[PDB]
Amino acid sequence: YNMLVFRDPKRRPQLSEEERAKVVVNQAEWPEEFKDFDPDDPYKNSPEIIKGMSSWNLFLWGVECAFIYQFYELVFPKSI
Amino acid sequence: VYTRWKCDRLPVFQLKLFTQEYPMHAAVGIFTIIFLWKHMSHCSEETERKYGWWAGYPYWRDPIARRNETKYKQMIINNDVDITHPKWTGCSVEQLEELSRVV
Amino acid sequence: VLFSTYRSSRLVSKEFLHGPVMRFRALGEYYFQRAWNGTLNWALPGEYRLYAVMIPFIYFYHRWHNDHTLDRDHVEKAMIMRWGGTLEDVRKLSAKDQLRVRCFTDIEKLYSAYGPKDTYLQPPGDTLPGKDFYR
Amino acid sequence: VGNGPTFSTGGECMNTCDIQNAFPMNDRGVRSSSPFQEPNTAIYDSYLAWTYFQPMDVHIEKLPAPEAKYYQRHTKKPWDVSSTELTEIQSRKKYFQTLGYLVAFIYLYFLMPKEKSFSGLSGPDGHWIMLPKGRPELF
Amino acid sequence: MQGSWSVLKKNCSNFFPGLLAFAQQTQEAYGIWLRIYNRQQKYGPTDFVEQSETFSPDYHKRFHSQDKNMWVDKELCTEVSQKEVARLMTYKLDMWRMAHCAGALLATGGYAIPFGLFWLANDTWVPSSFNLTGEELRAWREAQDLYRYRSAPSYLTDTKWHFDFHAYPWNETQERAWDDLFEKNDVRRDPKVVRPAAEMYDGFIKFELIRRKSLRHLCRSMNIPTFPMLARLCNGTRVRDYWNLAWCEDYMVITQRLHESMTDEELYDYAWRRYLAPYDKNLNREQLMERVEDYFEFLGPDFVAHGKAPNLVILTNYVLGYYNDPAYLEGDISELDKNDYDHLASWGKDAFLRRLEFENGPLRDQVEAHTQRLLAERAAIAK
Amino acid sequence: WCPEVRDRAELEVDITGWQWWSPLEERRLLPVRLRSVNEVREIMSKTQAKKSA
Amino acid sequence: MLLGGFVPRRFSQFNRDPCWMFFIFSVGFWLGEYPAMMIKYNARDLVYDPHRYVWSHHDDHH
Amino acid sequence: DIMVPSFVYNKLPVIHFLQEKRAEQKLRRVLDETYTEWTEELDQAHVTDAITRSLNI
Ligand SMILES: CCCCCCCCCCCCCCCCCC(=O)OC[C@H](COP(=O)([O-])OCC(O)COP(=O)([O-])OC[C@@H](COC(=O)CCCCCCCCCCCCCCCCC)OC(=O)CCCCCCCCCCCCCCCCC)OC(=O)CCCCCCCCCCCCCCCCC
Ligand SMILES: CCCCCCCCCCCCCCCCCC(=O)OC[C@H](COP(=O)([O-])OCC(O)COP(=O)([O-])OC[C@@H](COC(=O)CCCCCCCCCCCCCCCCC)OC(=O)CCCCCCCCCCCCCCCCC)OC(=O)CCCCCCCCCCCCCCCCC
Ligand SMILES: CCCCCCCCCCCCCCCCCC(=O)OC[C@H](COP(=O)([O-])OCC(O)COP(=O)([O-])OC[C@@H](COC(=O)CCCCCCCCCCCCCCCCC)OC(=O)CCCCCCCCCCCCCCCCC)OC(=O)CCCCCCCCCCCCCCCCC
Ligand SMILES: CCCCCCCCCCCCCCCCCC(=O)OC[C@H](COP(=O)([O-])OCC(O)COP(=O)([O-])OC[C@@H](COC(=O)CCCCCCCCCCCCCCCCC)OC(=O)CCCCCCCCCCCCCCCCC)OC(=O)CCCCCCCCCCCCCCCCC
Ligand SMILES: CCCCCCCCCCCCCCCCCC(=O)OC[C@H](COP(=O)([O-])OCC(O)COP(=O)([O-])OC[C@@H](COC(=O)CCCCCCCCCCCCCCCCC)OC(=O)CCCCCCCCCCCCCCCCC)OC(=O)CCCCCCCCCCCCCCCCC
Ligand SMILES: CCCCCCCCCCCCCCCCCC(=O)OC[C@H](COP(=O)([O-])OCC[N+](C)(C)C)OC(=O)CCCCCCCCCCCCCCCCC
Ligand SMILES: CCCCCCCC/C=C/CCCCCCCC(=O)OC[C@H](COP(=O)(O)OCCN)OC(=O)CCCCCCC/C=C/CCCCCCCC
Ligand SMILES: CCCCCCCCCCCCO[C@@H]1O[C@H](CO)[C@@H](O[C@H]2O[C@H](CO)[C@@H](O)[C@H](O)[C@H]2O)[C@H](O)[C@H]1O
Repeated sequence: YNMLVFRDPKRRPQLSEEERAKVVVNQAEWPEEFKDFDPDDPYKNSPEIIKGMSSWNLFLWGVECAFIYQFYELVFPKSI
Repeated sequence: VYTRWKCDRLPVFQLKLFTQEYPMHAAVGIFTIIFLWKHMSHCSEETERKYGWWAGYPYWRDPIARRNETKYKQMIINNDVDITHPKWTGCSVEQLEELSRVV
Repeated sequence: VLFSTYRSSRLVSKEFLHGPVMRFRALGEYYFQRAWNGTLNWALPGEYRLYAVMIPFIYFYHRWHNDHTLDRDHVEKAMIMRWGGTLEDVRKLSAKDQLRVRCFTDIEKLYSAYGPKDTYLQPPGDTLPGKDFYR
Repeated sequence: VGNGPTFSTGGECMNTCDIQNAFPMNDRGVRSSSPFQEPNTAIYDSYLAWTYFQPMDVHIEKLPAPEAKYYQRHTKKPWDVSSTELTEIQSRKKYFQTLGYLVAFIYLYFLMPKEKSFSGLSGPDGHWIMLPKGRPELF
Repeated sequence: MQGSWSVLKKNCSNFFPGLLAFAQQTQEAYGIWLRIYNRQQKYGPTDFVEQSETFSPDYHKRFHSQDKNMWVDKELCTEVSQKEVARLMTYKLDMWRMAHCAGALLATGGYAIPFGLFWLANDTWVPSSFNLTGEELRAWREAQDLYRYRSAPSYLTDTKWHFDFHAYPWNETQERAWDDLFEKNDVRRDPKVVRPAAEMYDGFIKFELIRRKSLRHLCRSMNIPTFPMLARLCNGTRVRDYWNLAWCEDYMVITQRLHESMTDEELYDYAWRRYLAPYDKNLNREQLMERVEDYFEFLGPDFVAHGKAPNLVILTNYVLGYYNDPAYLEGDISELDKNDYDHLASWGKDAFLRRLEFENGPLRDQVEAHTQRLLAERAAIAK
Repeated sequence: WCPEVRDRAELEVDITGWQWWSPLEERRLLPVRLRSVNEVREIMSKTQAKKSA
Repeated sequence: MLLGGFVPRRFSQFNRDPCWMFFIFSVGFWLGEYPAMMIKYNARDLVYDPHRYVWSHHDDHH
Repeated sequence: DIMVPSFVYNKLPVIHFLQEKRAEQKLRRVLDETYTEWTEELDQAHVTDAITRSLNI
């Protein structure tokens, strides 16, 4: 997948079909972060850096910073 | 083993690089620098007023005039110049006094 | 004899400021020393996060400098020329008036070449002051 | 296993580079990213393909330590500086340079006033230098 | 060698005695050179006397030709002895350095004095005559050997890299000769195995086509002053003269077997002037004789038969190979038990690093199989 | 801990040898490998025959 | 060279990496400064400078 | 600080590989020069025959 011009790297298969079919998958040994792993969304279960901090919260934080930058003088104007 | 870039200090490596690696380039660079500072290192007052200021020349305070005034005052005070000499004024001191009494 | 030409002539001990230097190197190496961080002539790295972080920071500091140091000169010139031609005349106004003038200047900047031309061309019959108002 | 880096690759796929033969090939057919032998080397396909080696805990039969006579060469010279010492020196120098550049960047983009301001409230308007002093005969 | 206050005091104390000794050596060497020059002009070949012009095939730049512009005087023993030739060579080195210093003094007037202080603080560029005792001479020789060690590896690497990147040997014997020519001094090189490299390089580059940078490196390795280098045909002339004298002396010794009767110190000096025996190695007479015989064998029978030495470039590389010490390695093997990236441990692994470890870790096969099966199922569903 | 490689690389770069590929030397040395026992037997037989001749 | 690195699959994942957190904050600033300009510069109470015809950049540069 | 280090780093692998091949070549040449020498010694039968001639048998 892509995010603008950033493309997610994909690991090339190394095992042949014959060898691959003989592999036994045991997700019990897999880490909790990567279970039901999906190449199209590998970070779905990845933990948040800050608990309770959503992406939309940061976006709104940036919007509020922009609003402050544009409106601060309207409330506290200063002389030349 | 010895290598210029790894063993020599920065000034020494710089001298070696521009003396035994790129000497012609350094020579031409010095030539061009001399030319630039000999023929492209002056700016008249009118040129500064036209293009020398970011937003334009602030005629309401004329900073160039103040700069020149400070320059000339410093020169006169330090060099002990008699600005009343006839050469500066084109007339004798007595004539200057007569003019002052007239005007 | 006075100064050594060889870099091996150490001036400090090997352990001088070891901790801070190691922390600095840790900061440098964590994201850059990776296989996927293949630079193009040392200028364009391969790590996406490097772009994501540095582009906003560069833009932010450049914009702050431009707004508070460069455009301020034009704004002050407009305020001075349009309201007496002297700094004291502008200072005779209140902060709110200066805010109004500066926001009008921002309006002009946003309009530029596609905005209405009545912002700087006085229509005939207009009662507002002309160019010779203060002359 | 640790999170440390490895031998740098420059974002090159060693299975197609011009010096591919210098990189050993493993059983899976993936050439190593380093002169060493790597069992778990892989290739990832972004816009451009790149080889990657993931460090892992692996035990290798360690030959007993030889004597210092058969591997130490005491040919050091006054000008010789080891790679480790060079790394230390450069790390310290770049730390100091980074601090200096940070200070300079802060001062330039947040404190330094632009010269020749229209209002005259900030920055210098310039002045003359090298003016004569104590040379009355000059005039 | 770096400058020191002790060496500065040594040279300052012996400055005027050194100058007087240099003047006496100048008179003696002028006499010797007058004899040699008269003999060359009288009995020299027409090409050598007339200084026949040899131009490069690409830019037609003149340079000395080994075959034509170099001549071995087989009958020089009648007029000049071997010791006189060695004295002349040593004086040529000392006179070159003194001439450079005097030129600097004349050029810069009295402003060269601090640079003279820098000069006297190091034995690298002071004449041998400035040493009035055995210990001082030993220190001076150590400084010269240090300069040779500093300079030679660069010349060797330049030659080897240029040839190996722009050409390859023709046959297996030439390949072996080329590979064994540039071995470190710790091992002994068989001159017979290495000789064909001379012909190979003659095919690649002769002494008449030597590049200016390579010439500068060679002059550095031969303790010949290089500043101002100027055109390549000046230091080239110096090198040609020095090696011509060396070849004359070598022919004399080989014909008269003087080296066998030569004493230990004189033999060591003879090897040193050939860049074969560093003083810091503390070689014995057996090793010196072995190296000298190897040098003679490398010269080959044709040298005695006709006075034609092998290619001068390859000869210089071979002789200077004795200064190519093995790369230094200091420190116990136990040091390899440490870790280099401990300072990063506190950082841990981010999401991408965890993903990479999971995919390429011991569970890599299982993850690959699961991913491929999922992709195949999705593709089948799509169709 | 691999001094020869370090020294050679540094010297090559310091003498204007920026390129990192050596196709000719590799071609000369690419097929080099330790011989098999049978190859050793054949070579020893050849050497013995040469010495006998 | 754009070879690799963490790539969030969608908006909700931008909080899974500090660098992308800063990136989304910056994007929020960028996109939210526009509505602020719309509100501020199209306000009812905004009034053109009465002396706007006294001086303008057009006469100055001309 | 930047360029020469990067090019040295790029050089390292090829040089390492070539030096390994050179060492293997040296070992191979060392092995190839080993031959078992078989010496021939005068058969004692002739000595016995000469002894008989001295015995005048
Ligand atoms: C004690 C020092 C030595 C004293 C003298 C010793 C004895 C004589 C020496 C040789 C004299 C040569 C005479 C000329 C030969 C022919 C060339 C020629 O035509 O020359 C024209 C003219 C000389 O005039 P003239 O024709 O002889 O007679 C007067 C004419 O009537 C004028 O007519 P005009 O119309 O040509 O006049 C226009 C103008 C024309 O003037 C120019 O165009 C000036 C050109 C300057 C060239 C500089 C060359 C070196 C460049 C190195 C690389 C720099 C890279 C960029 C760096 C930028 C950032 C710093 O002329 C002048 O005003 C001449 C003033 C020259 C002042 C030189 C000052 C050099 C400062 C270098 C600073 C380096 C900073 C590095 C910091 C690094 C820190 C990490 O300019 C020059 O010769 C320029 C070169 C001078 C070299 C002097 C010797 C080396 C430098 C010694 C001083 C070092 C100071 C360091 C300060 C550091 C502060 C931090
Ligand atoms: C006062 C005015 C000053 C003017 C400004 C000067 C500025 C400084 C520039 C340098 C001047 C010379 C400095 C003294 C050097 C010592 C004498 C000498 O030549 O030694 C032999 C030696 C010759 O070297 P080579 O490579 O063996 O020669 C190859 C030939 O095939 C060799 O031929 P070969 O293989 O057949 O062997 C022959 C050999 C056989 O002999 C021997 O083996 C016996 C030893 C003889 C040489 C002994 C040299 C001793 C040197 C040390 C002296 C004591 C120093 C004490 C210092 C401490 C004092 C307290 O004898 C020779 O070496 C004879 C060489 C030919 C004569 C050269 C002299 C010509 C100028 C003098 C006459 C001027 C007349 C003016 C008339 C005016 C009319 C209006 O000299 C050198 O080492 C070369 C000079 C190295 C520095 C070069 C620096 C650049 C020069 C560029 C000059 C460009 C033109 C001028 C304008 C400059 C504007 C930028
Ligand atoms: C009484 C005695 C007997 C009588 C006299 C006899 C004759 C004597 C004279 C002849 C002697 C010849 C032999 C000399 C051997 C020694 C040479 C030498 O220097 O060796 C390095 C020597 C150390 O040698 P060493 O330790 O033995 O190591 C030797 C090794 O073998 C290392 O060897 P290496 O090969 O690696 O080193 C070579 C290195 C040599 O270089 C160096 O090593 C660099 C030396 C300087 C380094 C400075 C570093 C420190 C900088 C400090 C900056 C200031 C800091 C702040 C100060 C604040 C003060 C308040 O590189 C070079 O050779 C490069 C040559 C560059 C040639 C440039 C040519 C330019 C031509 C221009 C173009 C023309 C084109 C044609 C145009 C035509 C137009 C018509 O360096 C020093 O001792 C450094 C001294 C630093 C002094 C303090 C800093 C400068 C102070 C300036 C004061 C200014 C006062 C006035 C100011 C006025 C303002 C208005
Ligand atoms: C991070 C920033 C750090 C700070 C940075 C500072 C700013 C730097 C910015 C610019 C840097 C690059 C500049 C490049 C310029 C262009 C160079 C170029 O095109 O060169 C081509 C070319 C390259 O040279 P090369 O022969 O191929 O080999 C160069 C290698 O470096 C040879 O290497 P090698 O390994 O083959 O040889 C090693 C060894 C081999 O050993 C030897 O060769 C034996 C010892 C030889 C001793 C010297 C013999 C000289 C014989 C006479 C030469 C001709 C004289 C002509 C007449 C006099 C003209 C002045 O030689 C040496 O150790 C040489 C020792 C030289 C020490 C002096 C170096 C300069 C230090 C500063 C002192 C002057 C400061 C003045 C300003 C301040 C005043 C207050 O230059 C020449 O052909 C050389 C011509 C030299 C003519 C004389 C100098 C003329 C310039 C004006 C002198 C003014 C003197 C003022 C005295 C004081 C007055 C108050
Ligand atoms: C502070 C001092 C300032 C000094 C400034 C003055 C300049 C620097 C001075 C000297 C600096 C030291 C280093 C110089 C370079 C050394 C080169 C070198 O290593 O040569 C080795 C070399 C020795 O090697 P070799 O194996 O014995 O022989 C070389 C082989 O033949 C080689 O074999 P090959 O196979 O290579 O053969 C080719 C070779 C053949 O040549 C040679 O090697 C033979 C020697 C050179 C002959 C040059 C004369 C040729 C005939 C001229 C005819 C002119 C007629 C005009 C009539 C006009 C009537 C109105 O080269 C050529 O073919 C070149 C021919 C020259 C072409 C010149 C083109 C100029 C174009 C001008 C463009 C426009 C300019 C501006 C506009 C002007 C007009 C408005 O040296 C020489 O042979 C002669 C060296 C002479 C050095 C220069 C002496 C300088 C004297 C200065 C006196 C005046 C001082 C003024 C001071 C002012 C106040 C400060
Ligand atoms: C709004 C207007 C816009 C106009 C734009 C015009 C274009 C401007 C482009 C500028 C940028 C690009 C510059 C490129 C470089 C140009 C170089 C150039 O033409 O410069 C020439 C100029 C000419 O020098 P000059 O102007 O001093 O000439 C003197 C001539 N007289 C005395 C007759 C007036 O060179 C220099 O500026 C450097 C001179 C010093 C360095 C050279 C010294 C050695 C000279 C050797 C010969 C003479 C001495 C004898 C031999 C030596 C003895 C020791
Ligand atoms: C050369 C001076 C001759 C006259 C004597 C002046 C003595 C002045 C008193 C000095 C006291 C302090 C000395 C401290 C140690 C200085 C050591 C030194 O010079 O090292 C240089 C060292 C760099 O060395 P490296 O290139 O890394 O390697 C050196 C090994 N080759 O430089 C430094 O770090 C700077 C040190 C500056 C110390 C102060 C020097 C003052 C010199 C003044 C000279 C002028 C005359 C003074 C007269 C004073 C009368 C009371
Ligand atoms: C400032 C200038 C400094 C110059 C420094 C160097 C000076 C060198 C001087 C050398 C003088 C040699 O002396 C000279 O030698 C040559 C060669 O033997 C002699 O030459 C003689 O024999 C040769 C060889 O048979 C004949 O070709 C020649 O026709 C004949 O004259 C000269 O008759 C003699 O005068």
